[PDB]
Amino acid sequence: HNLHITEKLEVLAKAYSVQGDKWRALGYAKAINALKSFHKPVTSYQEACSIPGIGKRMAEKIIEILESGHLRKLDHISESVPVLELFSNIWGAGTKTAQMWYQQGFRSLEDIRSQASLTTQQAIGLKHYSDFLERMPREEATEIEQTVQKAAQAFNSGLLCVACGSYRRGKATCGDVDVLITHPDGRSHRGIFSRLLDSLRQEGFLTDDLVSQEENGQQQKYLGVCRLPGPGRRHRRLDIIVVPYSEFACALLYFTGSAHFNRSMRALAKTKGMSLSEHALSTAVVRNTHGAKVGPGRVLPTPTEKDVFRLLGLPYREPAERDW
DNA sequence: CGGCGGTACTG
DNA sequence: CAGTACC
DNA sequence: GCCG
Ligand SMILES: [Mg+2]
Ligand code: NA
Ligand code: NA
Repeated sequence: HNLHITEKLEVLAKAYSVQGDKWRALGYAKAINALKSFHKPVTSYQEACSIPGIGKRMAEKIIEILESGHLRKLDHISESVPVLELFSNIWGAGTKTAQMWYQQGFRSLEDIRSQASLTTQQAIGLKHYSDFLERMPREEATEIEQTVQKAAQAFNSGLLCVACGSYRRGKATCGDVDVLITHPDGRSHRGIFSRLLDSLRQEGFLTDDLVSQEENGQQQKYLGVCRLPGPGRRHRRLDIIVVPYSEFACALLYFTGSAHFNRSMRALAKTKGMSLSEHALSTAVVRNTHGAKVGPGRVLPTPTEKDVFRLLGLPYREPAERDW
């Protein structure tokens, strides 16, 4: 339903997030995702508490709003939150850096540009501040995947390239492009990055690099910036991971998401004494009282996403049924 | 009381 | 290592 | 923040 109330909680959720109160912000995270997944809206301090994810304190405020239209917290929110959100929206900069800059008296991107000490990643983020905030129509996401897949098969017709993330989940727009590159023969994917990177660099397709350790042939991922030729083109974020065919499934699942999906999913295997990762699904995982993995385990074979759902006692769910 | 996902670069 | 990032 |  999307109640004007939850629309007032997200205002807080983001507040505690940017302020670095991850856990509390996480609490407001699921309580909102619940009120957003409600068939028809409620108006009782009880019926609400009933709803899974919504705790005592949560409903205590719901009343106030619905009931009133007022929310005490919203008015006592530090006049720092917006500036922290501004700063935190710079790629490479998080809550920690944001609070540091604010503490140093920084209040705008102007101030950041002239006086702030930036990392190479943040300098790039600031450079495309607006670009990194827009989404692209999926049609263009396709053109970018196609562009990488072309440069990939360009030297190995066996290379399998796919576009994951929100794309594979069937969204109209995309925040970036997440390309997965593997190889059925389980070996031909070895030490290829620089080949492709240098290829896409030839096409002038890549504009900037954020994360790319290529001096080490074991590089797993590439996060960078690209831009199609022609006018009206904007810079877009491009992520690329190359995994061996053996972990393809788990990689595909991971890269498809959503983020809340993998967390919730991995939390499930966690209970069943199992462990899931972009690499593989393990069973008989040894952990201590603090949930820390003390002993690895057996990597169950999983050549298809279905196998993962299956092994986790879960019914398969299409990429579109993962958008949560 | 205390976990809340599992992992890959950067400097 | 802490920070930040990918989903 | 919630929840075991
Ligand atoms: Mg994406
Ligand atoms: Na950021
Ligand atoms: Na991405």
